Amino acid sequence: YEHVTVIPNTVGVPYKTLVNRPGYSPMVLEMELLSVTLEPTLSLDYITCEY
Amino acid sequence: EVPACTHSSDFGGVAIIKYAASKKGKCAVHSMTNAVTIREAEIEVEGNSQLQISFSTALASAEFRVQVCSTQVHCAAECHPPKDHIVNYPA
Amino acid sequence: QHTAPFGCQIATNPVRAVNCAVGNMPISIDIPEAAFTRVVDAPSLTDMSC
Repeated sequence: YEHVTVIPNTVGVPYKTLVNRPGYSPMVLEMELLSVTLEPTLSLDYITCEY
Repeated sequence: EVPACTHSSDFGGVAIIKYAASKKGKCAVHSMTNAVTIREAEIEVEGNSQLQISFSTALASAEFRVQVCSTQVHCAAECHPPKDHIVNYPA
Repeated sequence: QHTAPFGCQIATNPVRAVNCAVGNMPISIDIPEAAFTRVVDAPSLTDMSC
């Protein structure tokens, strides 16, 4: 059974969802975001230092 | 009480029926509605207990009567559509 | 790390934006049928007070 849910992009807050499959007893799932990582694709132009 | 139902070609519905029996014996299970079909032909009863039955239906909103032994019970079910549009077995 | 909006935490090696409180996130969970129990087979509750 596929369960689709939307939670806010907030780390550290637990969110509870009710899974109700018709004909079957309800199920409660607790979801919490531990980390949200955004890694950009980099291309090194040059490096600068002391001359 | 219908905790789970999915309207498909196979028995995609689960039903729990509570009862109060006079004595220990075998009782026949049959759907009095021509749209719903029960997998169980006969079950065992005792007194103050329950029974789990598998059922198949096509309707989304299914209100059907189940004849356990000689007494009838009304079942309320809100069945959901299945994941597959085409099946590999007839119904 | 100190100037970015939405409370962004900046990490290095590789460089990345960590825990940026912006927008929402959809999550799809395909729970197997073995984890489910029928309403009829589940214990029913009566006479409830809160």
